[PDB]
Amino acid sequence: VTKVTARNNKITPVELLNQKFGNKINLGNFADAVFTDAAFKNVAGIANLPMKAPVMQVLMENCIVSKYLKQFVPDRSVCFVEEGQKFYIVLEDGQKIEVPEDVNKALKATVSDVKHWAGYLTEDGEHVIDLLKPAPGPHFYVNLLIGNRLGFKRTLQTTPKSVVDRFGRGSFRSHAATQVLATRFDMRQEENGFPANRQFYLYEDGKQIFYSALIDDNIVEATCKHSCNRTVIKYKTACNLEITRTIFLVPHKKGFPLATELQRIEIKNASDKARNLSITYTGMFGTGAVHAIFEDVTYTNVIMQSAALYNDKGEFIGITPDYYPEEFKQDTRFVTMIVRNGDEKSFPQSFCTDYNDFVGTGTLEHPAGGCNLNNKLNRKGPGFFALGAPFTVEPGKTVIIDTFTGLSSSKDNENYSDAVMLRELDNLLRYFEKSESVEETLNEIINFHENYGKYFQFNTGNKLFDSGFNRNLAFQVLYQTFMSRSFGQTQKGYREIGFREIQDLFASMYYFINIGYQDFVKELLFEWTANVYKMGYANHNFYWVGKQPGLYSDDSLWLLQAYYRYIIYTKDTSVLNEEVPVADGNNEKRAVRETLKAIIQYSACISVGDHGLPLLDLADWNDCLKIDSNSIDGATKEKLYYEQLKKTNGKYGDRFMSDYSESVMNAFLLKLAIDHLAEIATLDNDTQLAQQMSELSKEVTDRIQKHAWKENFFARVLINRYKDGSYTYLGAKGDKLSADPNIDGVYFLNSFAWSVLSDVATDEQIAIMVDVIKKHLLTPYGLRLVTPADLNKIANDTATGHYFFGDRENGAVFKHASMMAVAALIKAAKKVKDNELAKEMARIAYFMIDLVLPYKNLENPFQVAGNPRICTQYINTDTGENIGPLLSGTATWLNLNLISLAGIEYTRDGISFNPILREEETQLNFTLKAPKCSYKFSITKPVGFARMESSEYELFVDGQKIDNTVIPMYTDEKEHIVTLKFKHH
Amino acid sequence: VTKVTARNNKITPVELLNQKFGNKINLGNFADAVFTDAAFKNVAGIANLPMKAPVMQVLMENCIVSKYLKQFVPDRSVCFVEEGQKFYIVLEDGQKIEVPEDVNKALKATVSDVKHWAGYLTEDGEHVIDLLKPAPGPHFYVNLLIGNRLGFKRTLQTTPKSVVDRFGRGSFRSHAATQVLATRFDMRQEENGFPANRQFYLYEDGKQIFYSALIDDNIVEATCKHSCNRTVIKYKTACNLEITRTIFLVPHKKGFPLATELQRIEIKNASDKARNLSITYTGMFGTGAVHAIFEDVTYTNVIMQSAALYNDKGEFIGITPDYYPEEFKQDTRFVTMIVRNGDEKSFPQSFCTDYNDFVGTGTLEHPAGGCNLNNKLNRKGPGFFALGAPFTVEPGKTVIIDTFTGLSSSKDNENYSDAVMLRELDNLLRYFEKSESVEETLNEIINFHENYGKYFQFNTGNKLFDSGFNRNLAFQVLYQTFMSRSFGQTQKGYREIGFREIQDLFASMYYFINIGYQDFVKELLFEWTANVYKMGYANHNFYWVGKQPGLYSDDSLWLLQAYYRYIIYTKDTSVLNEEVPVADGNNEKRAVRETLKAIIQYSACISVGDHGLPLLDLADWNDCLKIDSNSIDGATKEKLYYEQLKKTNGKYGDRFMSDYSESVMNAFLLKLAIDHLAEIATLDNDTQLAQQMSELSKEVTDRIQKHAWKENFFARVLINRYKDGSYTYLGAKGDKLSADPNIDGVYFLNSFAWSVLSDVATDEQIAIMVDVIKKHLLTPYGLRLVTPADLNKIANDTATGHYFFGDRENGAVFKHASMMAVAALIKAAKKVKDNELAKEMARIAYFMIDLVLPYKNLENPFQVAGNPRICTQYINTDTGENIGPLLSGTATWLNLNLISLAGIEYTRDGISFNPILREEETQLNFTLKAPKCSYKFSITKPVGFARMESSEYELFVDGQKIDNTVIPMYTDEKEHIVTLKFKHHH
Ligand SMILES: [Cl-]
Ligand SMILES: [Cl-]
Ligand SMILES: [Cl-]
Ligand SMILES: [Cl-]
Repeated sequence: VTKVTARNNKITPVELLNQKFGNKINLGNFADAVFTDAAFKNVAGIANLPMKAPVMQVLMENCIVSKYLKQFVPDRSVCFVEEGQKFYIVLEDGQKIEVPEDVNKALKATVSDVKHWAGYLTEDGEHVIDLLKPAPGPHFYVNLLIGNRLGFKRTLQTTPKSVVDRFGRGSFRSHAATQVLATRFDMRQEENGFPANRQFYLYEDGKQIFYSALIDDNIVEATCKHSCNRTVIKYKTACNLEITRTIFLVPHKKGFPLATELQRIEIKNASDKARNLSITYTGMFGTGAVHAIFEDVTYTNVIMQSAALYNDKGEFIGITPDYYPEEFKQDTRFVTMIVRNGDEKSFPQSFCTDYNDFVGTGTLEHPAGGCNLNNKLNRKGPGFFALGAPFTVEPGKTVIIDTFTGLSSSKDNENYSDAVMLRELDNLLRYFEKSESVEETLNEIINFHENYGKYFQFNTGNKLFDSGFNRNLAFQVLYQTFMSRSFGQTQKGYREIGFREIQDLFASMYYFINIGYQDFVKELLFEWTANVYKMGYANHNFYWVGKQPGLYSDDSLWLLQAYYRYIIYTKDTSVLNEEVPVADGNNEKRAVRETLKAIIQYSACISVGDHGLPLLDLADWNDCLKIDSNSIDGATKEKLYYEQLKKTNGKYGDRFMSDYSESVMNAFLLKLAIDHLAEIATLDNDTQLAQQMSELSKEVTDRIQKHAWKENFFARVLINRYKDGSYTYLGAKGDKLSADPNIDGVYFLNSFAWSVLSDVATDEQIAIMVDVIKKHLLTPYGLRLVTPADLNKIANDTATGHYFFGDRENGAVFKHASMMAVAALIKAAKKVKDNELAKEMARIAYFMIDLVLPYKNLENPFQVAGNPRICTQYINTDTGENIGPLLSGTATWLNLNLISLAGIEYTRDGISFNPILREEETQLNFTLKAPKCSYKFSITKPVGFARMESSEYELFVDGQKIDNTVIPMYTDEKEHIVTLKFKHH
Repeated sequence: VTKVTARNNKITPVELLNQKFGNKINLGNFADAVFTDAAFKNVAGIANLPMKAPVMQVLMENCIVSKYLKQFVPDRSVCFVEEGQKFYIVLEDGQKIEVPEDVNKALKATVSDVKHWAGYLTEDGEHVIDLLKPAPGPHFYVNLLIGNRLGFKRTLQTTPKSVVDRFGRGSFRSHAATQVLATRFDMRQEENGFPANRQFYLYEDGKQIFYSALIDDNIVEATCKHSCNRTVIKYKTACNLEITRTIFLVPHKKGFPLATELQRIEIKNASDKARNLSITYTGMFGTGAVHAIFEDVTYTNVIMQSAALYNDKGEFIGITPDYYPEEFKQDTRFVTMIVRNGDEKSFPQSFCTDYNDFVGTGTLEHPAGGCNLNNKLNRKGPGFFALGAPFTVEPGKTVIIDTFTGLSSSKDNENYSDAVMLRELDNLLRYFEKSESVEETLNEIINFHENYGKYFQFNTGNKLFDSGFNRNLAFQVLYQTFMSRSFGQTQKGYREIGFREIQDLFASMYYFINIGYQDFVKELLFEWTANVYKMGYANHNFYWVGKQPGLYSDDSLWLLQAYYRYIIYTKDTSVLNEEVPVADGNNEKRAVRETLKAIIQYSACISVGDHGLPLLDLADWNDCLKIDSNSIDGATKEKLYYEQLKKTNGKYGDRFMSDYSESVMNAFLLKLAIDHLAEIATLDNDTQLAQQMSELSKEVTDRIQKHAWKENFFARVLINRYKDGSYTYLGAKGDKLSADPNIDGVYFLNSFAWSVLSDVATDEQIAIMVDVIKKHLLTPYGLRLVTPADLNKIANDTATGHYFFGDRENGAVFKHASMMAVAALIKAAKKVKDNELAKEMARIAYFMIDLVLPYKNLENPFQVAGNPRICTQYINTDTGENIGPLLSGTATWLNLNLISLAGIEYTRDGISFNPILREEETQLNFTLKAPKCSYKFSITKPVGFARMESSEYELFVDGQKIDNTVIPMYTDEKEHIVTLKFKHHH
């Protein structure tokens, strides 16, 4: 027997359709096709579609069309062609046959609005999704909801988060990986949570008429609306019922439970007769013993039971899971329902807590015992629940059903017990007693996010771009500030906060400072600073406490960038005097200034190699550069360094002798950190530190230029353990480590990116590196991280590849690294003397940006997939598809790059204004917010590339012409108009 | 707000029904009820049921009955009563109302055959299950299938196993935890595998008419039949189609894939017109990156793609998942289908490797794109597959569809690659080319399992008991021998073979030796012996290599029992001269005799405490006895012992000085091991070793009697770290560690069990311990492992418990320990001088056995649950429910106890015959096999307790009266008749 893989099947159905029917009928620009048999010999297809879409998949789903096609498809190839609003089927012999009337109607209905099969974005950037259409990808129809713990304790560690799909499916978490609603770990990326979560059934006379997660013949229209931090789903039934589901997380208030999700269900009777209905709201609680799910499911079942909840009047209101083991009694979950007939209030009348009893002989979509619940409290788990309530809807009236699903934790209370949960639940239910309270809370959420996004507002003509930046990107930046990489559609494991993830704060910081939350930014800075050891290295991860001390060599250097941004923007140098605990513990404290100095010393004097550059250690920002198999962490290095000092009679600050490899990216980060510290010291009137840092910066730049530049590129790694000279560096021409015979040497994008960002590379080096990037690192789908490399030569135990070509490490386009490179290109284009080179870099930067903007994913959704409102991780260079997860560094650097392209850069003297517009653009207007003032920026130019470095321009501030391009930060609480006009040449 | 837990809700619906209707109508012996509202104030129920069953749930599932009940509930309580073949509804005010005709008909239909709602057992012990009825428990409707790797390499590590439920759902594994069909790790115990596994749809004219996992209005009848190593499911449709699915694992043959599961689907047209139908067979391949499922699902999806398979003629035959990473490339999976119209052969015409496309806008039960597959090969995972084929069934004819789902592995081939899988698949498909080949293979499986269980055959009048022992228990013992505790309905993680699990071989050994596989038993013995270190300790776990050296103090001592059983039965002492590798590695080998001597020395001279008994170390057979928080494993103790010997100028064999605790269970195991080694040496003509072992046994018995007996019981552990005397022992009266104020001291069942089994306890001590057991350790649901204990005075970090009362460690009845105690009781009842004491112990033993026999679970299925063909782990002492998993030590010791109660015991001189029958029994007939002969045993007695120790009896062998009760092992290939008649008293 023989085997044929998916990738080895060269001929696609569309190619075969083009071959068979290309020269006989007009196939248009896009068409769809499907093989009619397992031999891949004949195809059935449809021609002239507005865009690529799985039209044949939907057509085969139709009984009439399938029946009609069955008389040709098995043996003959057919194609559908529309002429004069009339459909014909074309065979391989040229026969054109008019299809019957019913087939014609079915085809006309199907091909209608094909361009909207993936939904569309409103003027506010909200995604409107049809529930009956195929999904471009597992992440396309996903929305992320977050809580609000601002003004409370451990904001990062206690903010609730949730993921909601087009049908309301997903999971809900409270802190770390604590599950309120069960998460599903299965084979499919689409299944994030237990299927029963957030779903409900409506019964009329004991017979099911509605299920919230099934679109049947009784539903005439069903749509979902994904917006910022809330989801709305609307159904219309053939029996004239209007159903509206609104799902959102409750912002925290004093006395509330730690996590609470609210779903409001509005049932409106659009008929002229009163209807007596019943609602059954189902769900599944998440288990406390997550590990046991994979080890002992019986253990998870037998350690918990169900309990009923009653109010002060003795009426059943909800269910909770009760755990025996003490470790699982520190969190208490709850679900409650309330029914409002305008002003009358009623509570659920029945409940079920057994999945087997609920489903019975039916299925989850058609449960056999879904209407009449047995009211039996299960003695075991899992925490499945269903609450049933009857009600009556008068003609033209509406009934509301509010469901609160939440969790109380000991992480926010002392002497925690179930009594605490009961008290917090009582407070929550008292707060949401009136019907209008829910609407007020929703409006509060909406207004909070609208106001948060007002730090920077684009006002161009492109409504989609304006909405995507002003609302969607700002919300994603806030989300990645609170969570880092912990939760998502396919991010379901337990993850701690990585030290370098402070990169997120690079952007969100500004927003937070402009809604009066500067103290929150300071607290985040101090929390990160608390994870730096006395020597200078930092913990790699931390949620409640740090771990993995000094495992990676780059972690500590991002803190300098964060502090520089904060201090430059706010001018608040007092943070340097704050006493923060050191990661070593023992109740020792150190000033922030000393911690920054220690970081610089560790990365510049102690942990350095033979060439004076920082050591690679286990790895750096790039986790695949595991060159040294005998690497050591921070603590081992510290003890060995002290032993060396004692033995050699050295002094603290001397180099730690070894033959380990050196990282050039770390060298660039160190140079940038030293420059930032020099600027901070200058702002702090510390002249001695400023001049010392300036001299150290010059020394480090000289070392990098002398040892890292290799006549074609900046090397990525310097190798020191091969005395014979077989291998000495990696990441430039002549390194002898290229796995591609057509490429002489390996090239890393980060090399060029952070050589430009650190301000080490010169103009000639920038030009050479840009040429190399265009030659090798630039692909039709963007800038790839690195060219193929054969690391087995220098690291024998490097293992082999894990991914097909184009996926992740096998030549994919990582959007985070590409965005960093785009930042470097933007920075270079502002100051490079050569105008042609600047124009080329600007073109490359805009080309790369166009591949990352989420909204543009809706241009060809069924080819690029991704998500039209949330940034994804990487692009598959084999197919061009955008692949999750939804949380990554793409959003932060995209926001920074878009703001910098507008010309905004914060320096010691104010805003350094230097916009770089698109060639086709002729106008750019935006509004900027600042503590104590605001700006209205307008830029005008003719068609073509224009920049302040090599173009004639006029700049006015408040109507007064000015010469210097640095606009001061005003403090008069007024709005200042800035106008730039590029003269036509 | 306030909360009420399930256990705090004291009043049950049935109690309230009795209160409200008890004195007004006859409720019979059993009834069912449900609360009508969340306040638990009113009930609706039905009276006079044959047995407890969830009748009200089924009634609520009925639209007519629910509509009728809505007119009274939830405001008023109602009860259904059947008088004069007509149904009435009774209210709390005495009103009796005759229900309408439709309601009466529905109630009559539902109340019928309530006594068979959980199925029934055939005369062959096969479970017949109705697919429309509720499940007593998550394990009740489960069947386990195993392969056959006998005569091949690494039988334990390479035998395939599978679990099949009443609907055919489950998973399928090849070796270790390698998944052929996807396993599901979710919140529910019922979901063992992916829902689509082993399922198919039938379409007619493009419209779905049948789904194998859904019972709808088109299904008239649907039943499943669980038998030994095969499952059969039958459906009848309203359109006159008869569907039958037969699922079983293929026994291995040369050139076959390592794992292969075969499902045969027969479609018979019972109408008078030809039907043009289409079949779509679906499934999900298991992923190679199991950890990535919880870590990174995207990684799991992106590292694999789909590939199509074609035969020599170029015709599509199936799908396979193709992996890029090298680690997930040593195993290659496949699924293939073939359609037979009697003699004409055809292959699937379409396929769909994509769950989203298959389901479309519908569901898995009603897929939207299930009829017309898109024939698209997915570039990503997961390995979902559907194969579609059309066919035509003529009137009165049958169409067969054979599906082979399997896996080839590098564990059985050198230079493995995907080409090896193609070659093995070609061999398999060539073998199963004719239609009758599948039937021949099924008959071969059936005959093999029928012949395997002929070592011991009961021939009593109770057909259920005879089938449960002769067929079901034998198969379970074989299954546990091949898979110790690795796979099951709820045993879904990765587990290795524990050393203790050698206990399984205690039973299955005999069967194997009587089926021609003595060499297999020897290979298993040597494989276990290879995990014993030179010092004497053993690895705790091992699948391909051992791990955790000497982590537990009892592991090495079971090997002596295994060797004793084997050598005594076969008299093959040559195994003692075999050279086996030592667990230390370095290519060092040792003779078996020396390994046994080293085990004895380690447990008797080196690893001992202040009292001279074996050290507890981290723990012993009981994993909850973590008394010492500074325990060390075998290697640490070995290096410390060597440095101590060097420092103190000692010699090898001296005690390892320490203040660690001692285990009395280990002491009993050591005494039994020493006695066994003495007997082996005597059989081997090694007089010096026999004398040395006899003296050592006497000395160890003296130590145990002097330091372990505490005037009321045998202590469980001895404490040596408290010099002030605050605590010195645990497991007897006055130990000061009892957590129950009404019980003075803690008592362990294993203490008595292994004091009797090791032959250390005396008659007076046995009587005292039996009294204590009756006082404290005997409950209405059996013998509990241990009375409540504190264990916090001596171990500060002991935790606070994880289970509600009656579950596992919080007072449950563990069937394995109870069976060991029953073995001790049986052994004592045969030899104690006091006849009343023997009668009491026999009564207790039979009472405990009646709670463990799987078939009796069908007497009150909806209250005890369990499984009517497979033994479970423990009984919940709060409710009496039997709880899984299905694999445990219960089956082995139940088999041993049943055989011993029949009077069979193998000694040096032959069979020691000493039956112990039930008091009510008057006849016991059975047949026994020996490697060179066979016996027919018949025992007759009057009503009442009778034993050879205290009753007058006549024993005839081959018609000749004999005096000595030891029947020799004949070697003349004849059948010998043994008759034992107990004389009527007086
Ligand atoms: Cl995600
Ligand atoms: Cl890199
Ligand atoms: Cl199991
Ligand atoms: Cl024990």
